[PDB]
Amino acid sequence: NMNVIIADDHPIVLFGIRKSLEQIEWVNVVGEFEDSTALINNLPKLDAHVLITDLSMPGDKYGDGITLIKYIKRHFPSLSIIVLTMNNNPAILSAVLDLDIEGIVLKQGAPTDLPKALAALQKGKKFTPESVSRLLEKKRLSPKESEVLRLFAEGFLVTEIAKKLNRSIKTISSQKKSAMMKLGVENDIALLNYLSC
Amino acid sequence: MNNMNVIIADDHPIVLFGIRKSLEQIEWVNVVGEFEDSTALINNLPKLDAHVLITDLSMPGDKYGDGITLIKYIKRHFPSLSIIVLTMNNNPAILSAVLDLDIEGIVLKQGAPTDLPKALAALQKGKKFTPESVSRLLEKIYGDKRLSPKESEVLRLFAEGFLVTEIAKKLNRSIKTISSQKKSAMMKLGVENDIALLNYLSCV
Repeated sequence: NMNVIIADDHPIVLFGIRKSLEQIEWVNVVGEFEDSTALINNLPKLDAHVLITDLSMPGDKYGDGITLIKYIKRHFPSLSIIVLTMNNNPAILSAVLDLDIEGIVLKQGAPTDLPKALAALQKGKKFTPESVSRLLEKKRLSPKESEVLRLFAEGFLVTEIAKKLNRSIKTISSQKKSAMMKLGVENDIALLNYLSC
Repeated sequence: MNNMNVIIADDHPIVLFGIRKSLEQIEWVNVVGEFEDSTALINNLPKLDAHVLITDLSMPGDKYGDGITLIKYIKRHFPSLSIIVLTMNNNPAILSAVLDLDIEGIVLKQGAPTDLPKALAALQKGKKFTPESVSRLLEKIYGDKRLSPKESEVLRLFAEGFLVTEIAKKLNRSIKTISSQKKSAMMKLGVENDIALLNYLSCV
C-alpha cells in the first residue's frame, strides 16, 4: 500500500479528501493534521510515502506556505508531496516547481484528480492539471529595475526617484516601463497592487 | 494654552517655510521642529514633546527606511504621535496604502495652504482627515470602470483553474462571450497576460 498523510486546517475538507481516497483499495491514510506543528512532530513517527497538504494552515513554529513545503522536502526527501491549492497562483506554483515536488492539485477538481495524482506518483510521473501546466510552461528584472519599483512601491514619484538614484527622468521612466512589461502590468495602480505580492 | 506642538519634515527648505507659514495663522499651533532628512527627524523626536508630525512621504535618509516603510517605523516607535502624511503623489494605490497604516491624515502637498489647516482642525475635532482632493481619488477605486458581476464570476472561475471551455459550460454562455468577458476584465484591471492576471488575483 501507499501510506498517505493529509493536512488541511478545515476538518470537513479533511473528511472530504479521505472519502475521495477510500475508493482506492491500495491507499492507506496514516495521518490527518489541521496545523503544521502537529504535522511536523508526527512526520518522524509515520511511515508515509505521500503527503497531501494545503498551502494555508496555522502553526507559527514552522509556518505554512512555500517555506513549510521547503522545510518538509529538505528534511523528508523520501516523501512525495501533492500540494493542494484553491487558486492558480503562478508565483507559488513556480516556487513549488523549483522545489521539485511531485504534484499540484486544484481544490475544485480534487475528488476527480486526487486519485489521478496518486496513480501518477505511483508510476514515477508528476501531476499537474492543464490549467496549471499551461502556465508553468510560459525575462527577470535587472537590479536597476528592481530598485526603481521598490522606491515606486514606497510612494516615490518618478522625479523623486531620478534625484535619489541620480539618473535622468527619461531613464527612470524607461526602466520602470521596461519592468512593468516584464511583470505584465499596464498601469501604476495595477503595478502597486501587484507588488503587494 | 493647550497648544498643538507640531514637527514639520520636508527635504525642500522653502516648502518647509511655506508649510510653517501656512500654520502661523492657527494660533493654537506651535512649530517645535523642522527637518530635511528622516534620520535627524527620528533622532530628535523623543526630545521635542510633539503631538503631530507633518511629513513628506519621500525624503532622504536610508537608515530608518523610505516612504511607507519610514511611516511604518515611526508609527511603531512613536504610537502617541499623530501623523499627517504630506505627498505630491496623487496615485490612489499610494494614497490607499498610506491610509492602511492607520495614520491620522493624508494631504496633497499641492493643496497644503488650504488643506493642512483643515487637517489640524479635524485632528482637534477628534476626526481623521482625507480632504476632498484625496477622497475623490480613493473613490475612483482597482479602477473607476469597475468589473461587471459577469466579468467577476468569469475571473473567479478562471482563478480556480477552470479553462475557458469549462467556464463556458458552467456559466452557460458561448466560448466567444467568455473570452470577451475575460479580455474586457483584464483591460479594466490593467494586466496583459494570464500569469500577471493570476498573480494579481492572489494579492486581491
